[PDB]
Amino acid sequence: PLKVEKFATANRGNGLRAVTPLRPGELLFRSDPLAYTVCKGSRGVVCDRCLLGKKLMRCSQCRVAKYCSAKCQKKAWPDHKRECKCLKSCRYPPDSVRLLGRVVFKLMDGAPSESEKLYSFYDLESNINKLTEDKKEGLRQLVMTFQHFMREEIQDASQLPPAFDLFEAFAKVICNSFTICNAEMQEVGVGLYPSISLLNHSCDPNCSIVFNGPHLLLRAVRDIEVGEELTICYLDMLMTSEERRKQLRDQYCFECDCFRCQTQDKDADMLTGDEQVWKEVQESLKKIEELKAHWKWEQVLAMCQAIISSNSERLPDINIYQLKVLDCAMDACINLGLLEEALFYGTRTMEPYRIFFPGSHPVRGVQVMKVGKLQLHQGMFPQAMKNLRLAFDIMRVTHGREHSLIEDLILLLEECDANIRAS
Ligand SMILES: NCc1ccc(S(=O)(=O)N2CCC(NC(=O)c3cc(C4CC4)on3)CC2)cc1
Ligand SMILES: C[S@@+](CC[C@H](N)C(=O)[O-])C[C@H]1O[C@@H](n2cnc3c(N)ncnc32)[C@H](O)[C@@H]1O
Ligand SMILES: [Mg+2]
Ligand SMILES: [Mg+2]
Ligand SMILES: [Zn+2]
Ligand SMILES: [Zn+2]
Ligand SMILES: [Zn+2]
Repeated sequence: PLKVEKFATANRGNGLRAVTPLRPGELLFRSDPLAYTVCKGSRGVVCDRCLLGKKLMRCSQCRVAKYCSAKCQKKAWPDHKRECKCLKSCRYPPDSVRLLGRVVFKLMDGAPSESEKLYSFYDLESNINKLTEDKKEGLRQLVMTFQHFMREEIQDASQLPPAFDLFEAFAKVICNSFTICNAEMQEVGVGLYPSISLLNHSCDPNCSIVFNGPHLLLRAVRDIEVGEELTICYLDMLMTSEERRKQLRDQYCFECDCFRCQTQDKDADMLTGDEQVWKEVQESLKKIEELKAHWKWEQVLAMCQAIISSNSERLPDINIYQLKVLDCAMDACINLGLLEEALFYGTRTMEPYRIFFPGSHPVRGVQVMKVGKLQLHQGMFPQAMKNLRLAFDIMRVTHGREHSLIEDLILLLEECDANIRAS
């Protein structure tokens, strides 16, 4: 019996609303993707199928798809078989083109997907009548890129779903793509989850999604009344209202009416410090984030240290650009085994994260868990326990028992508690 239902909103198209009262942490829907792929930077770093990092085995035919195990390579074959001949034949396509290829193959060759239970690819919003000419030109180039990439497998409309229009399909992709994140909150893939696509956006949402490999869990993060619309935040929380406005216009074709956008909620705190410094850090973050997307941790760390410990002027840790640098440095340190330095950066992020991730947000839950884990392994048992319990309080809501990371957290809590009891 579903706790959610599709409905027609007054001014935001279709949406999802609660059928029953919902409490924080309640699992509302779970879904595998209709189609998904690894993102360009994680290609060859994580398994194409399960999206875990490993030391990967490549598909011998295309040598593009890479896998953690024979199980994953073999299980991925039915959904990889047709794209394999295309990847071989061609130059690597934009993620959206690889994704749409997988959409087409799934719709043509696969049984009806549970991911389409509430809403299908065919139903998705295209926003075509809101696209500006520059966006239409970009979509036309994507169409032509798809036609080139897919030519070994799709030569005519007979090989697309009935009356499938590639321009419209890419228009849907742009406003319906989910960024799949691994357990550590590294972006690793992109997917379409058409039932989940019913959720409209809020900058202060009542639900949240989290990924466990390709699998998506939708949970309430506030109390929700019968009939109330369910929302998620499509965006990183570490964004000003101007940045949100740009992304919601450019990618989603809407103007956000939430209270936060009307009042520039938190913008001024997010932009504290000297503007010339944070403008330079924001510019450096383009390169830092590009390096991070490719798992280049040593280079990430070097760039971050040059900011965090700059000889030149510095930023407060609440400035969002400084905060993003701290977080990249922490993750680089964790992945590099520099656990004392990781804890220094991670600890600094804790109060800004408390402010910018109000309520229960999976990114804060994960960050607090990382900090608690670092403290636990440094023997700081009471401090680790407070953070691990805080992470559990958040992650019971945002992740829940169905997400494997919660089991890892429970292990840390038991280890930490055992230490405290032996002290
Ligand atoms: N610095 C890395 C980072 C990792 C994780 C997050 S997150 O967990 O907060 N989060 C991921 C999911 C994303 N949302 C989507 O991709 C998305 C797409 C849509 C609908 C289909 C348009 O709804 N959510 C919104 C940000 C933020 C930054
Ligand atoms: C993932 S879909 C959400 C479901 C969509 N309303 C539909 O009818 O299919 C994203 C699109 O929904 C609309 N949208 C989402 N959140 C909105 C909001 N807060 N205000 C207005 N439109 C919104 C925009 O058209 C956006 O591109
Ligand atoms: Mg429509
Ligand atoms: Mg419309
Ligand atoms: Zn795998
Ligand atoms: Zn292959
Ligand atoms: Zn808003």
